[PDB]
Amino acid sequence: NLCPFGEVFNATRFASVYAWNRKRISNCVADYSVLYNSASFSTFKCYGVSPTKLNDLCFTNVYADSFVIRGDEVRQIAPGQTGNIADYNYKLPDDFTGCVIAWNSNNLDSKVGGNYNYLYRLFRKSNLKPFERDISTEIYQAGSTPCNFNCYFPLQSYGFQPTVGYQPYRVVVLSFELLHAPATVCGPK
Amino acid sequence: EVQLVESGGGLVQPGGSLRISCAASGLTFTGYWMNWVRQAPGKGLEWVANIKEDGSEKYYVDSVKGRFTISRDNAKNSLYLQMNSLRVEDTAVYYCARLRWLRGNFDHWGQGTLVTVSSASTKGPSVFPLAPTAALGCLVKDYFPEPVTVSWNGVHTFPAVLQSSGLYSLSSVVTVPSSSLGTQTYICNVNHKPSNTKVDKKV
Amino acid sequence: FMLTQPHSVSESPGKTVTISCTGSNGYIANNYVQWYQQRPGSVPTVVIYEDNQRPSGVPDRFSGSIDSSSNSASLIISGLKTEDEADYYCQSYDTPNVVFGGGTKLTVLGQPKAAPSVTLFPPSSEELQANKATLVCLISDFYPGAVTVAWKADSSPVKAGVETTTPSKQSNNKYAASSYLSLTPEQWKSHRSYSCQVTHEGSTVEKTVAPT
Repeated sequence: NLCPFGEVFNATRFASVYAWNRKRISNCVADYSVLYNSASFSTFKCYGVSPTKLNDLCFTNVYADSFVIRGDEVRQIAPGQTGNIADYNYKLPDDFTGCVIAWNSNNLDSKVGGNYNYLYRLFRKSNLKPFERDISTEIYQAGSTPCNFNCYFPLQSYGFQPTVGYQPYRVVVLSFELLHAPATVCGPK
Repeated sequence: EVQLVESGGGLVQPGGSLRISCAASGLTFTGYWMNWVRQAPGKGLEWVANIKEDGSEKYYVDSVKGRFTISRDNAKNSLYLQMNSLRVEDTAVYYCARLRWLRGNFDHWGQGTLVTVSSASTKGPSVFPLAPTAALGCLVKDYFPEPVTVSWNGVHTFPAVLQSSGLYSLSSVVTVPSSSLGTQTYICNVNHKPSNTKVDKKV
Repeated sequence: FMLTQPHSVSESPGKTVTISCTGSNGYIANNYVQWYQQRPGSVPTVVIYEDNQRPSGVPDRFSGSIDSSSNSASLIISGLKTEDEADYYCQSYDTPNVVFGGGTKLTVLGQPKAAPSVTLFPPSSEELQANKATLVCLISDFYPGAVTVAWKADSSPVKAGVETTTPSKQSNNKYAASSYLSLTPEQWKSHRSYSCQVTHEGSTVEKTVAPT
């Protein structure tokens, strides 16, 4: 059997970076070399593991998390980064084991008026713990006076237009999970 | 061990075409991305093009676009680069290299071929004996373009100088004990592949 | 997207050097960064791949680091040796093109006092019959690589027909260069002798040859 990675990368609508979707990958085999070899991706970096050895390895599960961000925001999907997406949207652990893959989505996700359906969180009382997801839509109180002065809605929009640093970039995070349980996703052996 | 052997460098006129190949031995050349990356004299590395393992997609740098076509034969374990509409700026030693994975290192490289692009006169060297611990060697005069190989089957061959006429000249010296001059015979082998010149001279 | 490197960097033997590869118009840590050494007149070989992984058989002194904050990938050589003196290149890959740095010329200080080795050859017998004469002054094994070559005929300066090579780095880290003087056979045989004079770190080294 093959890991249905196609379901992830070639899906029609990706999540918004605040409600980032997660798919679990199990009981399958993946040609990881199909992924990295493609010039399609404007980013391919893995942390905690060399991609070539991915094919030699077994993992208890693999998690595919996908969302859309701005190109010049990509630098953040990486351990130890800071920023809106790093702090208020998607947080990778300091010690990561996975791969971060990104491509420009302007042809699909930019509209002429701006595509306002891709959203992000701009304010939060505190930062995300790694792999935490916050869809809370309650008013953010930025002022001493209770909103019940400096009161804001946490979620902004990207409003994507064919302007690349502000262009839509779809992102996939593959985290490689090892448990004391039988590995069910392995490379080609 | 694995050697990557290229051929086909030489002199071409502006607007002319040249074709160069890299042939593999000791590695499976099939499953990898193949690339051409050039380096002009006294200059730095510049990636020129690359090609997918199965030939599906080919990518080139902007300044060669439309002018170069990169191709491969997996059966011969060979990589190819057709250079058309050549310009002076293209003058460079052209290396072939294989990247281990698409964003990784170049684990294997070729020895390099030089393409020179300019006016005419693939003019050959005139090889003269430079006669005598003592030193003896050969003078490689008035040639064009590079490269020249000098052999003797402590040898120090020197880089050439490009004269005011526009042609290179090269010298080469080896040192040997004074006692062995009478007994041993010393001959230098000069090859200027552009001029189909191969000369052996006694000293 | 582009990469900038320091033009030159120097540090003493036994110390540690960092050679930076900082990104313009993009993010360097978006994709892996690879490092390539090129010794004079030799093919590039890998020294660091995948930002910080080290190939087998490459000296243990080579390390790598990445700094997304300063937009730079770094090449580190612990406990330097004189044999590390070579040009170093970083590369990375944007979605459609492989991209290389300008290149870094690494120097290992404190290894000088190498005077120039001169061997001087008179015009060949074959060359004279061809109505030409070229005197060949070959200079090798000197450090630092800065020299001025002047020719004399009868201890009177020569102002014509002199072509001198830019000093070039050898394998043994010294420098080699060649100077050729073009003469008509009459100018050669008429004069007493010709001399080749090399001044290096304030010392003049000269050889004199004579028509026999």
